[PDB]
Amino acid sequence: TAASLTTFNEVDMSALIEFRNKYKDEVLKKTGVKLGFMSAFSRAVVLAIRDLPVVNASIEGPNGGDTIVYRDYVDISVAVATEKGLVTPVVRNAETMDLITIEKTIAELGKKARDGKLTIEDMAGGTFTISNGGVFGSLMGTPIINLPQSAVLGLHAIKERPVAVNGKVEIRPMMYLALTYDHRLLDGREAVQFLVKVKEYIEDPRKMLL
Amino acid sequence: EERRVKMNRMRLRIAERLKQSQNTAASLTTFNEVDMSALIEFRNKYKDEVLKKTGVKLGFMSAFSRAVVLAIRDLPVVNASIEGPNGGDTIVYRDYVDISVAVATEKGLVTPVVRNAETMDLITIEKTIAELGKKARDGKLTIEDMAGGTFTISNGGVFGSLMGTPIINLPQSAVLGLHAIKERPVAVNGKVEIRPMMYLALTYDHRLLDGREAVQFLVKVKEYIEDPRKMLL
Amino acid sequence: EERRVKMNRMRLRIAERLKQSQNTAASLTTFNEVDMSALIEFRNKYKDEVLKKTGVKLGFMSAFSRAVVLAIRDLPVVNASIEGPNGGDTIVYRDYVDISVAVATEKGLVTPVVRNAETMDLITIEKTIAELGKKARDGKLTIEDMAGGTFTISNGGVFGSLMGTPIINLPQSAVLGLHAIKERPVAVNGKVEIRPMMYLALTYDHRLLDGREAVQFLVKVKEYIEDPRKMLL
Amino acid sequence: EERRVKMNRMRLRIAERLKQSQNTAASLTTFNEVDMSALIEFRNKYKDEVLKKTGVKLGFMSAFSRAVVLAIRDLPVVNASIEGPNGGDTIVYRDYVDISVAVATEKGLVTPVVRNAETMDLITIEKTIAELGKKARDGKLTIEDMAGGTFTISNGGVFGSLMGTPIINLPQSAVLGLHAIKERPVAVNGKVEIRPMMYLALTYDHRLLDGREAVQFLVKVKEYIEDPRKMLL
Repeated sequence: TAASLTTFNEVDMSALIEFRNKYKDEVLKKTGVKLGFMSAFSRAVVLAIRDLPVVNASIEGPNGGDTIVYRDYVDISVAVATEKGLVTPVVRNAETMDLITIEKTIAELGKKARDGKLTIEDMAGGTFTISNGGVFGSLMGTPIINLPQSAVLGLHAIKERPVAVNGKVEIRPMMYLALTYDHRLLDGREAVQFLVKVKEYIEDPRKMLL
Repeated sequence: EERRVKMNRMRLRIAERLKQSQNTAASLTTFNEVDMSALIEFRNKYKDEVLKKTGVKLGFMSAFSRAVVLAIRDLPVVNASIEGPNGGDTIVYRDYVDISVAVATEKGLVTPVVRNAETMDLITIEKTIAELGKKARDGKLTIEDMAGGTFTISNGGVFGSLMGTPIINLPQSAVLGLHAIKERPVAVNGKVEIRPMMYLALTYDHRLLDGREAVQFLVKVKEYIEDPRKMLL
Repeated sequence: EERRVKMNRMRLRIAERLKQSQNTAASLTTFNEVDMSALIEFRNKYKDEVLKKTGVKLGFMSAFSRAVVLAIRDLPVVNASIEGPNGGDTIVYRDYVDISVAVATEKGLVTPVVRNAETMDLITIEKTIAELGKKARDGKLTIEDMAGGTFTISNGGVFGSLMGTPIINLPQSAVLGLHAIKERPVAVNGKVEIRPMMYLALTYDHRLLDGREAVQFLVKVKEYIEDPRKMLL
Repeated sequence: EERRVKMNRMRLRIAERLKQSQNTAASLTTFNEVDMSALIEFRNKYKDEVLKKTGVKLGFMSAFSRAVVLAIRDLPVVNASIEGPNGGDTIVYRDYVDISVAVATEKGLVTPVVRNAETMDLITIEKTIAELGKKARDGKLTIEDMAGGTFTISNGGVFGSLMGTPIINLPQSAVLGLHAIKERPVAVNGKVEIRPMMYLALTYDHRLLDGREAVQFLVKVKEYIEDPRKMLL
């Protein structure tokens, strides 16, 4: 019930690594949260949805008389491993919140997942989805949609590979990406600019600062 | 050899209020050095980007105002004010920041405050700065556009300044100073090379500030400016 | 958006006495640059040595206080004081020096003076500094431990300061400023290399100091600090 | 341990007039950096030349006074003065400049003004400086040699000063500061090398100056000093 199409891209990630380590120790001293990549990816996703609203759409019509939605609020769903398998508790409205509170709520969901208190309503809903396959040894892959959602991003275990940056070849820790469309909503155009904008935000967070 | 010239009302009033802003507030100034190259590259690249996208001129003042907002958010004594009538004071602590910026004009210096800027990013800061600038070039700035204000950022960088001691804007409590970034030798990462660094200033109100709060204020502003990634947190 | 908070008695009194310490004393500030590497090596080696021997933490403040004592000994106008009641003044010249040091605390800044320090070496200076520090951490400092004082050394170096304008501590006449030694390029012996130098400050009382006495005071302190062998004389 | 010593009339009067020169004038200080090697080579070569020719000692103060005269000529607000009796002010604009220089003596600091110096070159400036110096060494300077004066150049360079905040000489409006040129690393023409640069100061009267006029004043003085060929225009 959803035309799935996947697109990949390559993103250099060294700046994110140095940023994350230095201000991870800084923020652990200050507030006490573990800075990670998922907060940056979620924030870039939020911005790229803010500048293109068709990703948060949804075909809720009962197979006919559809009522395509456009929503300002984003309820990004993250994945945490558990004994049952994969658990996807959504964060609440995250269109207006920074990296620090994103990481705080991610840690909250993680601790609520490790010791099981996650009830049904913590999994219901959700407009976007970020699935981390990076903890494993993945390189690329085709994710699935989470109907009635419309897109799903994929994180793929950043690795050291040769690059053609600034006219020379050297090793940089780059990373692959994925985006499963719903081509009855996305047109390859909106999704490709979505993913490339996420990529350029990730390449340097200074762009995300705007 | 000397001509007899009177003055205008605004000159007398600014003289009186400037003298009042010095005998009722203990003024202390602190300086620091900040490397600024990262801000320059950021500003040029995403200045052309943002001019293409929205149509505003990215500049340093937006970054400085945002760093000031964050450093006030993590220390609330800078936005304080002794409003008590010389006695029975009622020191204020305010969440909203109404940073006042300075724009040159024919009358002299004009300081129209921006409204609540605690919750707004660089882009809208630059947008409202440009709005105030155009309202200053063609004069439509009424009285209420100058009234109020909790902080103040004064740009002496357009001129050829290097350092200097600013004044307070009573009933304010602190004033930052921008001082015309210049290329000077640096002792960075064990080597000496030319980097475009910049000086800073902060005029305290030592009956409110203690050198401690103001010095951490200024050093936090400095470290935010050195790399905006820190300001991103 | 703003809360109504009163104050405490000590805040009102410090505000009043700080304003009084500015409208009754002409304050002028001078800066200088001092290389500090020799002090660093001296301090680390004989800090471990003296911790083994007597059990005190060797630091820079002892060296600065001793240099201040010597430079006052060779110029007696710094320890002066205008004690006359606004008229019929009786300018003082005193052989004893009662240097006041600053220690941070929960109340804010605490300035307990050391007693007569004109005749005592670095080791006992550090010992009494540690004594005052422990008496400040666990509060036993009574009123008489803060009363009096002829000079004042304020450490803003623990923070991230670079320079700044200190205030006088009326009825005192001068205040030194320590400003967080940093690695900066130097033009020493015809070459440029990184050395950990440091800034300084001196708030005059220009109705007593003339810029001449204070400038030779500060330059003599600087040259004593550059190599303690000079202080040995 | 302390002796009872009274004062003299001139000490009381200088204290009173120095306090008056601070509570009736908003004082603000600005600094800048100026390379000075060209002045050094110029001064030595044509100092021996002019000692052979006319018999005067070429020095830096003549060049600084001439640059000050030119920069006042291109901006007339520095020679202003608020002579109004606390009200109904009559701000002055004067073509003639009566720069006051400072010479050390047994009494302390002596500031005899030179007469109209808007139309006179470096040679006669040095000649009148030497005349004032010899009249100061053997005391013949009467009262009228100290009265008046519109500007003031204070030399703290003979001492070991690096920077500092000068005072105004009310009813004057600005004071320059010379600060003992030193060898420091520079970021000139893309490379780092040792050049004998120098700091500067300018104490405003902010009820007359606006930071704008004073900053262009000081930067123009700086650029004139950097190469006297500009002063030749």
